[PDB]
Amino acid sequence: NSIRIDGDITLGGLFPVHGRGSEGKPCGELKKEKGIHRLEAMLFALDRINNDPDLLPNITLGARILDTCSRDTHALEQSLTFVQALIRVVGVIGASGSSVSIMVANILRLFKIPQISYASTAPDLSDNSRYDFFSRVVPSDTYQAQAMVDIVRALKWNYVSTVASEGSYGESGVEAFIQKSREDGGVCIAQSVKIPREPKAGEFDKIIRRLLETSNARAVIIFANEDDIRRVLEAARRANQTGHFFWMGSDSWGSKIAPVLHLEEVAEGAVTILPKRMSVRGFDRYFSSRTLDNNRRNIWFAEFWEDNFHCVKKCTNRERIGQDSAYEQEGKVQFVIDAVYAMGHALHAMHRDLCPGRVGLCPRMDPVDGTQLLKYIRNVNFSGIAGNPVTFNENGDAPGRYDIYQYQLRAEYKVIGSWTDHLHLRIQQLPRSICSLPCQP
Amino acid sequence: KKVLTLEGDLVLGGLFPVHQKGGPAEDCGPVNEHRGIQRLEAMLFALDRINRDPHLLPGVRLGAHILDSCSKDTHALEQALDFVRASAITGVIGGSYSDVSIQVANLLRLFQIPQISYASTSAKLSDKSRYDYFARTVPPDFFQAKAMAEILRFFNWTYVSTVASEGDYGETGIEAFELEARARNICVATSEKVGRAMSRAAFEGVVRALLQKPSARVAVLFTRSEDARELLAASQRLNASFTWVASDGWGALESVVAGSEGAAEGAITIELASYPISDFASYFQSLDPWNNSRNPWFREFWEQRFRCSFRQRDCAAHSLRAVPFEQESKIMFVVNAVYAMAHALHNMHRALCPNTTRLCDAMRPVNGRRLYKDFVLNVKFDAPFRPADTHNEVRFDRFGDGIGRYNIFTYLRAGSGRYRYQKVGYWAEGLTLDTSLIPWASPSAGPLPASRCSEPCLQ
Ligand SMILES: *[C@@H]1O[C@H](CO)[C@@H](O)[C@H](O)[C@H]1NC(C)=O
Ligand SMILES: *[C@@H]1O[C@H](CO)[C@@H](O)[C@H](O)[C@H]1NC(C)=O
Ligand SMILES: N[C@@H](CCC(=O)O)C(=O)O
Ligand SMILES: N[C@@H](CCC(=O)O)C(=O)O
Repeated sequence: NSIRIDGDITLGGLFPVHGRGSEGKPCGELKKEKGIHRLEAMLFALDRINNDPDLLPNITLGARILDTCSRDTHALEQSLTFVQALIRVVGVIGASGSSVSIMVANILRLFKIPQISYASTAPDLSDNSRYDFFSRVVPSDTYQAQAMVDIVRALKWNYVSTVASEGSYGESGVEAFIQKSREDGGVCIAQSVKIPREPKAGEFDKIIRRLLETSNARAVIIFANEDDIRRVLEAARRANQTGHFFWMGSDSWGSKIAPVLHLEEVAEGAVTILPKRMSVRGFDRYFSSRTLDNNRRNIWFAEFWEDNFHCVKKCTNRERIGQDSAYEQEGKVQFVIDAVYAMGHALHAMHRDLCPGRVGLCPRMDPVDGTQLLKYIRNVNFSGIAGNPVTFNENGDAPGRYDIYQYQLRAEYKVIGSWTDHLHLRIQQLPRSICSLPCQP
Repeated sequence: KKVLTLEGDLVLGGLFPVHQKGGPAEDCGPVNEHRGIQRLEAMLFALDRINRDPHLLPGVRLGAHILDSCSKDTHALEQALDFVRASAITGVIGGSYSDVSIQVANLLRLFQIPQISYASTSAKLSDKSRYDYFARTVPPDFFQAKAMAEILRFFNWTYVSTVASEGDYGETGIEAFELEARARNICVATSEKVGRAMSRAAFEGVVRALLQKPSARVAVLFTRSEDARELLAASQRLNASFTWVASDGWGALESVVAGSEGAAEGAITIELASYPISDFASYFQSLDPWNNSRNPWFREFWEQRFRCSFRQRDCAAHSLRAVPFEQESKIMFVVNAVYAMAHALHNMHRALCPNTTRLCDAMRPVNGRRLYKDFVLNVKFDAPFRPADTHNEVRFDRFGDGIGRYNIFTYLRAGSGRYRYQKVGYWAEGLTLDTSLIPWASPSAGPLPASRCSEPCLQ
């Protein structure tokens, strides 16, 4: 299944519109927040660059977006379409998955295709020697590890436990956090919990048993995927531990309804970190406007229409996205809008230099070279749709600037601080998770 | 760059770590004298016997397309495209390093290219969900951590420190060892991880961290060959006494300990049990840089070993038949990997084309679905060059692995013999090593070196 758009040059893309599937099935239940909300964002972005004449005049941009069901193995088979002819896409947008993007970055570098990701924050992916053509528009998790230590220190937390999921994100997340925890020497790790990729039903129950084993470890930090946070949160309800644990979430648990859907009892008092973001007005009036028989390009949009609205029979075409009361403009939708813009700006700069005077695609750059285009991406400096400045580094990373969100009840995430350079957290939460209480003078 | 171009009806791939990693320098430079040319010539020796075997693929004339990985995952995958240019690579026999083998396996899976690894002990390739076209003869890192965990329990070593090598080999070994240590009441101290490419000053940092828990006289080592020598070199400088429990990376090869040979006196190393090949000993010894034109790297190998040059009219006098020959402990696995699909191709030939001992025009397009799935099945056959009074047999389990046969090695300092590796036991699903052979475990030597965190307290 592909949503290819005919154009002068095609842009590769990987979006997890589906989820990881249990058993032999390589695909699971459809993911509303990750995927589809970001799938049409790039399409909306691709429909805006081709409209204005100030960016790539008389040059239409195609697409070769595919499906990755949150599976590392399934992502490599689909990516073969990009390099089938070179065994032609000019650039490929990396997938959200940290482990998924790694397996696409070590094969696209063989055929020299630059990669720009939007939701992968692997500290490993910052190695220039192994990942030559990988570019990132979000700060790495190594900056989050320092931020979490600063947050817990401001909250006087001393005894915490870490939970990580299998892959290159959870394993590389807690490890960075643990190493930076020892550097300050203020906080210590009670224990490390490993979540298998394909565990049993009772395995998650055993996870909460180890957390309850250290009953004084009130605060627990989780580095898990989107579908793993909900399962661990659900296990707390079945163990009668509502309120005993305060959850410490990473960027995988930003402002998102799905991890807190039908679970607003254990998720209360949970503080999470998300990078800089803003609510873009352009995409607000785009997703709510697209309906059936209009956005026929997106094959999975029909599945999105069925799953979201039914939440059964009588599938009449008389409902709108606005009345669903579930459209929130997910935080990482912005990061894919400017991801293609950075690659588009690099192509515009490349077009001007290699084709002087030629408004159209001059034949001098018809066989686009990834190595030549790679240096242009590193020097892109412009302003995004919301207004944030988009700039890369020598390793292709992004400056570290985050936001602190704390889940409140009145069920809406509220900004309670920031991590510009050191900290900006302003007092809610409650002081706890302190072992070795003062034993009096 | 330089590749072997043996020709035949169907060619067979290969990927060996001929050179050593150069790090910040060039991609890979100096050759390997034990895991390089010795393993490289093992495949050619095995291929020559098959091509002259009337009972194994008669008239097929198996070819060779051995590439070069030289201990670099990125370099191995960069040249792995030659294996997929046609898609004619019917199979790939390579991946001596866990990191190298993982990267190649993912690429070859897309084009249904069966792969055999003669040395890959990582306990993740057994997962058929991610690698459904992978088979190997060596055991995984499942019945290897238990052997080292039981040795620690045998010597009552409770408080130990673990050193991990960054990659897909050290991390997997630590996780397997950590769960076994916890289940055996073995305490775990601070664990230090060494990167794939780090400065020599950083290697002094990790040994300092190990010295920051002085009741941890026992260090469990999970490193590759190129990462264990640096730690030993970092042990002579800033002198310290640390007994070593070594993984498969250390092995019995006499190059990771050469030089800094005084800092691993009480080192225990676990390798894979095997036997020397008498026929291969004569083949490797009777080689010359002039006659052996098949190997492009043999000329370079004649420069490091038998130090001379090809420009000043040097060389042409030294012979490998004079100096003693030390066969690598994993040569048996290399020759078993070649014969693994040699019998499978003969079995496939007997069933698909039961008309003549040639190509029947149906086996020309090689498919991984019919080949590997019939190859992971019973290919039980007698091990080639098997010694007498032995019952070894080459076979693959449902996970495409081998039997868990191991052995124990210790480092000797006997007088008038410099240094020597001695086998003191094996692992036949249970420890069997003796105590009278270890120099520091002898009764007339004093208390054994132990690592307990709290001297036990009496009642
Ligand atoms: C991008 O442009 C801005 C304009 O003020 C300036 O900071 C600098 O030239 C660039 N920024 C970075 C971080 O390179
Ligand atoms: C210590 O090891 C010895 C064998 O050398 C044996 O008595 C037993 O395994 C251990 N004994 C105690 C008391 O820990
Ligand atoms: N960046 C995290 C979270 C991705 C997401 O689901 O938004 C990862 O790579 O797993
Ligand atoms: N099996 C060890 C060493 C293999 C070898 O080079 O002999 C590894 O995967 O690193």
